[PDB]
Amino acid sequence: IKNPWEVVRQSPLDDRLDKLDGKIPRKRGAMCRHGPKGMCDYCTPLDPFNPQYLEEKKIKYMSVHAYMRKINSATNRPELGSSFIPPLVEPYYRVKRDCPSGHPQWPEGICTKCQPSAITLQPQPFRMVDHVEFASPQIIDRFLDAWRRTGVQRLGILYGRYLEYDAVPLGIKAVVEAIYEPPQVDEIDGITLNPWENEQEVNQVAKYCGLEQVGVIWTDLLDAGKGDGSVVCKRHADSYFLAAQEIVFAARLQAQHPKPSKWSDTGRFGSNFVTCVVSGNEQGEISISAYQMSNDAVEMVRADIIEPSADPTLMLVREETRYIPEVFYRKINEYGANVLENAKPAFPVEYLFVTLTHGFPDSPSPLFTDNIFPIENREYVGEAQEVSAVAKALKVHEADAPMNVSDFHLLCFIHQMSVLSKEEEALLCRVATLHDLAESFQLRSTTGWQTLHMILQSTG
Amino acid sequence: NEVGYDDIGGCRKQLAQIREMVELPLRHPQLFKSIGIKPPRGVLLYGPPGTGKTLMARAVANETGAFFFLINGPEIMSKMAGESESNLRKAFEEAEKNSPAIIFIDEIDSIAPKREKTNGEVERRVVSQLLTLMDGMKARSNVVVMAATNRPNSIDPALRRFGRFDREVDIGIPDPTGRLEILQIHTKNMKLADDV
Amino acid sequence: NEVGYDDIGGCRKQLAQIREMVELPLRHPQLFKSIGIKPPRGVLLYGPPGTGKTLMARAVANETGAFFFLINGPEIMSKMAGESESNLRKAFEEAEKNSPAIIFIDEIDSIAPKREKTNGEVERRVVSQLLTLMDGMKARSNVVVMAATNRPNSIDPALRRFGRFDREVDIGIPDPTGRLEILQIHTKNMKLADDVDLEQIAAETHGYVGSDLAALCSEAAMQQIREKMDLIDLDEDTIDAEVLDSLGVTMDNFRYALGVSNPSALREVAVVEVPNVRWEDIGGLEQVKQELKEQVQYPVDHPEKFLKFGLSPSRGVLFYGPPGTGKTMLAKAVANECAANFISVKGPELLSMWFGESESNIRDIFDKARAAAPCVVFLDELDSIAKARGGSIGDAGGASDRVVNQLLTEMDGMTSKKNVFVIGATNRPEQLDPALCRPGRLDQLIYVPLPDEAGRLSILKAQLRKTPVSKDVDLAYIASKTHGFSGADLAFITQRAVKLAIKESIAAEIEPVPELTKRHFEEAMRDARRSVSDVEIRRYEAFAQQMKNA
Amino acid sequence: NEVGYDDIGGCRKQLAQIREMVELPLRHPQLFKSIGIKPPRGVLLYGPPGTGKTLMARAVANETGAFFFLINGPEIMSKMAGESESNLRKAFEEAEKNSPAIIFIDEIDSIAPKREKTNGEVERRVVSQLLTLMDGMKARSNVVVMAATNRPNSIDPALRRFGRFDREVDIGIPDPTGRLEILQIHTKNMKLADDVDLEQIAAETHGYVGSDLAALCSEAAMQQIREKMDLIDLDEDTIDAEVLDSLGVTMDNFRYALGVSNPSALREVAVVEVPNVRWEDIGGLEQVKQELKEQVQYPVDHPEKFLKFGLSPSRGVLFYGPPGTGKTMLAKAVANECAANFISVKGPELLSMWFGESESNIRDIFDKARAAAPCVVFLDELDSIAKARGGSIGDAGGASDRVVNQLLTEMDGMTSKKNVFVIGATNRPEQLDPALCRPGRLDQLIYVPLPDEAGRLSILKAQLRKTPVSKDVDLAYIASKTHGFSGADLAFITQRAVKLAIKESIAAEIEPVPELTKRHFEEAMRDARRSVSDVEIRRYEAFAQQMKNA
Ligand SMILES: Nc1ncnc2c1ncn2[C@@H]1O[C@H](COP(=O)(O)OP(=O)(O)OP(O)(O)=S)[C@@H](O)[C@H]1O
Ligand SMILES: Nc1ncnc2c1ncn2[C@@H]1O[C@H](COP(=O)(O)OP(=O)(O)OP(O)(O)=S)[C@@H](O)[C@H]1O
Ligand SMILES: Nc1ncnc2c1ncn2[C@@H]1O[C@H](COP(=O)(O)OP(=O)(O)OP(O)(O)=S)[C@@H](O)[C@H]1O
Ligand SMILES: Nc1ncnc2c1ncn2[C@@H]1O[C@H](COP(=O)(O)OP(=O)(O)OP(O)(O)=S)[C@@H](O)[C@H]1O
Ligand SMILES: Nc1ncnc2c1ncn2[C@@H]1O[C@H](COP(=O)(O)OP(=O)(O)OP(O)(O)=S)[C@@H](O)[C@H]1O
Ligand SMILES: [Mg+2]
Ligand SMILES: [Mg+2]
Ligand SMILES: [Mg+2]
Ligand SMILES: [Mg+2]
Ligand SMILES: [Mg+2]
Ligand SMILES: [Zn+2]
Ligand SMILES: [Zn+2]
Repeated sequence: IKNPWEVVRQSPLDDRLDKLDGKIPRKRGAMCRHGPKGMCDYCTPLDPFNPQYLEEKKIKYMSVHAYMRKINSATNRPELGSSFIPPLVEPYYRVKRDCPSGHPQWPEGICTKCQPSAITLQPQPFRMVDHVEFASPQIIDRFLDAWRRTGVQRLGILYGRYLEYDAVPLGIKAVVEAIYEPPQVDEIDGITLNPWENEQEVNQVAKYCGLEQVGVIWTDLLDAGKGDGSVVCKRHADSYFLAAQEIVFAARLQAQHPKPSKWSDTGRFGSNFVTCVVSGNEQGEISISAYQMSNDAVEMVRADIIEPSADPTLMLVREETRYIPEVFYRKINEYGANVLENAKPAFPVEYLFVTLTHGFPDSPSPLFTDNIFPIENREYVGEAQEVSAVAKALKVHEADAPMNVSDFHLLCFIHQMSVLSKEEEALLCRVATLHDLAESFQLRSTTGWQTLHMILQSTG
Repeated sequence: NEVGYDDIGGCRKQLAQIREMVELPLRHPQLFKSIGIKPPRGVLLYGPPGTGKTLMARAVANETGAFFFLINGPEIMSKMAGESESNLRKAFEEAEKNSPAIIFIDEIDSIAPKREKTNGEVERRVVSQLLTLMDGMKARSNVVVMAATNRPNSIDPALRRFGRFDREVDIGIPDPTGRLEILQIHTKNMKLADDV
Repeated sequence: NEVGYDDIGGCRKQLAQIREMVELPLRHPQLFKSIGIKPPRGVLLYGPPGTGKTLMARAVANETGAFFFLINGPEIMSKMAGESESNLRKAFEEAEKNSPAIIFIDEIDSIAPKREKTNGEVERRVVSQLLTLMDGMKARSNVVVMAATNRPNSIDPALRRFGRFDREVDIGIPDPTGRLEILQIHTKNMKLADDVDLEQIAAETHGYVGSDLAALCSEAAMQQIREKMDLIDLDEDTIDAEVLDSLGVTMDNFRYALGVSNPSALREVAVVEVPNVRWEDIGGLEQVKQELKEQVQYPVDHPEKFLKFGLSPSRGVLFYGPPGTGKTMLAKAVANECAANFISVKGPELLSMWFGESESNIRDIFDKARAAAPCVVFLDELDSIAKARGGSIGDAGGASDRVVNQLLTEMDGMTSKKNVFVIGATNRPEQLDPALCRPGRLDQLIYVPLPDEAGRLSILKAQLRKTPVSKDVDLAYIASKTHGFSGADLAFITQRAVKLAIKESIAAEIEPVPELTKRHFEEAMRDARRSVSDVEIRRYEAFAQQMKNA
Repeated sequence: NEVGYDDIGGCRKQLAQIREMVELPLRHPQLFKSIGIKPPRGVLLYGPPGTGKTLMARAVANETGAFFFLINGPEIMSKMAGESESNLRKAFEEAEKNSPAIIFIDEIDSIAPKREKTNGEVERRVVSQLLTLMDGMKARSNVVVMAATNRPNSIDPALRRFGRFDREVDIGIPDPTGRLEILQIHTKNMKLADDVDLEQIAAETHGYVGSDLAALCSEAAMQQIREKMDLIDLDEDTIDAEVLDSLGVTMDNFRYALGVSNPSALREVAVVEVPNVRWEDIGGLEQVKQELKEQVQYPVDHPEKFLKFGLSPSRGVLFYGPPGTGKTMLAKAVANECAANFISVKGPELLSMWFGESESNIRDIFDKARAAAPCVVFLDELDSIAKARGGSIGDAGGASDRVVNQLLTEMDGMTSKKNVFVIGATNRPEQLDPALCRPGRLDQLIYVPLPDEAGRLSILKAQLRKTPVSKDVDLAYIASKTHGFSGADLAFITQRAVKLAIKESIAAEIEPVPELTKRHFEEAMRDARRSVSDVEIRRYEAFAQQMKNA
């Protein structure tokens, strides 16, 4: 039957991004030997993957689409349908199953036709998302209220959508709207989760709101003890950037969130799921470092290969079911040479992440404008989820007052109340995200929101 | 610095060929469309060195209303690995964009020696890049590839096979009649005495 | 741009092979499943360059209902290191996914040279990638690998070994019958005039590939346009349609195009080609005619008497005699009789291909004749092999050199069961070693004498079959006066006499005589000169008396 | 797809070796532990290509209870740099984990060429990776390394040294007995007709490998389908089962399949093969028959008298005489008597393999004969070695060249204890240097005269053993009239007479006579011609009187 890339379906953004070359058109350059409708070696339009263009624009890696249009010819294109080669290959560092050479499975049998290859941890030449647009500082300033009251760290989940980021060519931006937090037992240097219980529920809110789990955020905010918000400069050049337990644990969640792709052999490639670490700069102000594991770093967690050390910069190679061949990493020495060092038993963790930029809009107009809810799983600071706030939050005993539901924490609490049905809550999350007046007037005339009135006109 | 037909002289029979080969399919592709044959996209120039082979390129190219793209031999070979083959792909996409197009390549043997008589695989890639991209063209593109050399034998003959380069055009040494014309080209800018 | 069976023509026997090799396992894999044999997955195409080898791929591929993949030689070699070998792995996984699959690889030698004769290990990896992935296939995959080249010898032979590529399929140069069909393929799209006789063209074209013929069709089209260039102004942006309707290619455009810069095709190789001369075109020598009817026609027609009699024949025939006695045409006329294939090899053709060192082709002469059995292999100018070292006197080196030592192996490396035949011909038979004259190698020795006056009559009858001769011509009175003159001498007289006739013909055209007068003859008869000394004949007649003393 | 002992056949002696080398240390390592020797971990397979070398690996490997690991040659060479050498380290750790282990490496020369003759250091690393990891093994590991190639000379010899690879195991070309078994392996899966005589096929196939025979079985299957193509429509999606049941391959399909191109074998190497001619098939010359019964049959049958007498024999026998005296068949019939192995080497076979420079094979001629002791090495056409420089007159260069200087080393590099024997034969014995005729090298010199009329009687009796001759044939009256005629001449007369019979046989067929009449003979008897001058004989008789003056 068909290919996966003949049955999988891209995102609408991936539908938007395919119809563009992303080519950067030069005008008549230096060594033009032509009239103005001629060309020379120096007035061609440019590439999205052009390294001199990425160097002058200080752009670290090309986008995954700029990677896509680099590695593939234009003719090899899925609108052919049947005759299409997916240029992307999701890594398969597990074990060649169903081996066609007479020997048993991987277990009990091995030959050359079933073994995977030894890993060359180069830097990944591309990344998925380039910019991390936090849609409001009030998204953050709400979120960092737990740390200012306690001082211990905080984990969250990035919600939102992926849009075009036009500053870099073919840039995808992680527009961030919302954060939900599962039950968890919080400590200082590490965090261990409790299992998340309403897994279909909060995901249904994003399905209502038109959001999804677009990534993960957590914090590394250790106040440096001078009372301003300065940190111990701990995530920088000399120390490290990513804790290696954070790398594996995010790659656990990143394996839980791949992205379907019409350009890859499984019909899926990479991951929409991204990673952010809130920290502090050298200047003593609350900064953010955004990353994502490489497609090897996902696979070596999927194929159970690497392991953290006591040194956060060193990553251990696991000793011996499975198959652990060489790992390398290409270097640049002090005269530019590329030396693949033996990564057994340990190696730098540099070759596993990609760097991302991060920021804000010029003026905050997110899909959420309201902030009225005490955050879940904080009964250790007395910040709980009770029904009694809705008399002041949605203002239902003050029955004239308009709709303050523009709050994802509260929208999940309304979804925790689970009163509005699947069409009326998608009429709520219609009005909770778009705020139409005649549709608020429709929702204030719907039965279930008037049921949500008349139930909460009789509470205390 | 911009070359017309008058700026070249003497090799009239050769220019009679190229106008049939280059000027003719571009300003009238309908003729090959009406007669139902394929336009030759394999124009090859060759001759002794320093014989106007680069000069006759723009002498045709500037006398079209067609788009022109220029490729130098050593300019691609000056480039680094991989990036040099990128520019060839950047060449033909612009020509297949601006479909009335002329691609002249000066000193084709520098990017295309014999694959038997060569050492670097980077040379072997850029030959293999060229052999690929010549065949990737279309008749609906209406794009003409010109190439010139002074060593027609040093080329990989797979280019000189059918579909890629068929039109072997030699530029011979001119007669005293034609080289008289060539002197008049250079001296009409000069300031002479009447004894000349 | 999408190719059916009708778009290719002429090489019907070759397409008969490939349909048995490619069309047959795909639309009916049950046949090999019912008979219980393995389907061959090693289809290899080869031939001269520009012979439809890429064309016949899609001619099969588009005429299946099978998923047809594709891989160009230089396209993989254009790619960077490691990534090029990735695409081959990306190739076969898609074919083993879409299990009725065709994998054609054009220009297989570019990704697979000899591993002994190569420099880059990247070339050595992609060969090693190919050798691996060919063996990784399965019979349950039902996936056919096609490959084409123009240099079958430059390939690493590990591909041409068993399991990887077994089906050597050559695409030969077509006959004038088949190339007539090829002209009809290209001209049926063209707009012609009614004078166009492709059959006249196909007779006049002898060693052309279809690429030469397609260039031949493209050339006469341009001269047709050259005739219209007076009516066509290039500064106009669109010419009118009236000259387009009158644009019909004449027969004379092909007569222009016949002597064009396209005629020079690729006939500088070891070719196989059916001849055209017959027994009527060689006058006299009916004794050695029947001797060839004995020695070479009886095995190619009836091997049944041999197994009846338990005796393998003598496969080695040597022609000898004085020079200029038509010994070249003798092997052609007998291959034209019993319809065997024919390979003409001259003396310096061995040497000039060995200044470039083409000696696998010398083996491939025997292999292609084994591939084109029944075939006769004709070795013209065996004195030139002696003249590689000057002679048997020579530069003190005899006939024996690297050529003989190669040929004695390859002549002895022939199975006696094979009807593949070897015909040797020289004019200096003393000057050849008896090691080549050894029984088993070349034991039949045939003297070619001069004809008598009756033979000289029969030659002049046979030579003048296509000439508008006069009616007063007493060829017997010519045959009376021509005594010591060879058959080459008689044709040389006619070349003089026709030149004497043109010294009357266009001489009169400058001041139609389509007749060759006695006055044209008696001038050349007075100017007639013998080319062979009789004392040279007394050597050969002593060899004709006895050369078996050697 | 999983191979037992029954799936391979014919090479029983070779499988007898490997079971001693591979099966024996694994299922009983205690035997080498009890006797206190080291198990050989250096099993090396080699032979011609396509000879079941990959097949015999799993034929042993699947018939153990041992772990097996597989390595392909090009699969490692397909890999990238560093990672390819990783897989070898990943190979042996698994084998030293699962300690009863078999490591077979197919096409070992691709990962191990000569380090002198190679370019990439990546090739030089993976050789150096292999040389390291072979020595890193242990005897307590009980892990056997198998390796196969078709080019045993292209390997770096450091592998073939001690501790790494000691067990050189050649897989020779099978006899007609063993290849009969190979046909039964492939055809027992096939569906045949009752006319099929594999024994008739196996007699008619002489130099084929099993790959040639498997292609031979696959070819006649297709012609059987070609006969059914009229009953099979390819536009149908499934043919009916009635033609499948009638699809039974005929004997004549193999008769078709014997004359096709499959039958091009791989015979162009230095081969060892038992002969077929015997003493009855060579008429006359019983004196030198007994001389060979003295000189070469007594050592191969009884070395016990030599150590009784303290004397090593003369190992060097030179045949000489006039040409065409059956000297080629003489060494074949004596190797067929005492069942010694036989290696036929002709003159230009040395030279043509030295235009490609195969001289380790010339040493390997002696090595394989040492491997196949008892064996006789036959050097046909020793004049051709002189004719490499033209002769002893020649191009002023005598018999001595690079060939002789190689052979004089290799002939002297033979242990006198070895029963490996060297047989030389020429027809121009004056034209050979006495350095090759030196005692210790070639000191026995045997003149081969022409037979008498009684010998010519015995030849014509022996030559006509398989011919349906007439009853009126007085061979003695032929032997009376044939006096100066060689044994080659007598066979040449029969080739004429059979041709004269076919000039009656198929002449009558177009106008069964299975008889060779006196009328067939007295024409050829009148046409009979002597090939040897008696003045040439007076040379040889003076050499037969005395050549020891040299
Ligand atoms: N026939 C000519 N008529 C006019 N100018 C000429 C002629 N031949 C040469 N020239 C001049 O000499 C120059 C030769 O430059 P090129 O054409 O680049 O040399 P080439 O003929 O291309 O051969 P190369 O460059 O050595 S491979 C031209 O650019 C003109 O300036
Ligand atoms: N027998 C033929 N019949 C019809 N067209 C032919 C024939 N031979 C050649 N041509 C034409 O000539 C072109 C040459 O392409 P191919 O012959 O297929 O290339 P090739 O045969 O692989 O030889 P190469 O590419 O030089 S190795 C074909 O595409 C046809 O257009
Ligand atoms: N008996 C003959 N019958 C017909 N044509 C002949 C005869 N003898 C010679 N010729 C012609 O003369 C030429 C001799 O042909 P060839 O075989 O090439 O000559 P040859 O006898 O082989 O000796 P050389 O050394 O090659 S010229 C050819 O053009 C023949 O057509
Ligand atoms: N003695 C034999 N008995 C039965 N089948 C045989 C024999 N020799 C060859 N074959 C067949 O021929 C096929 C060819 O594969 P192999 O001969 O094993 O290859 P090889 O002999 O190892 O030489 P290569 O593969 O070219 S290195 C085998 O798979 C068998 O089907
Ligand atoms: N004594 C003999 N008995 C039987 N056949 C013989 C005898 N002598 C010669 N022949 C035949 O002679 C023919 C040729 O034999 P050869 O072995 O070729 O002669 P030779 O002595 O080896 O010299 P050359 O150089 O090989 S021709 C064969 O058909 C043999 O059957
Ligand atoms: Mg130039
Ligand atoms: Mg081609
Ligand atoms: Mg001749
Ligand atoms: Mg093998
Ligand atoms: Mg002999
Ligand atoms: Zn420009
Ligand atoms: Zn495997």
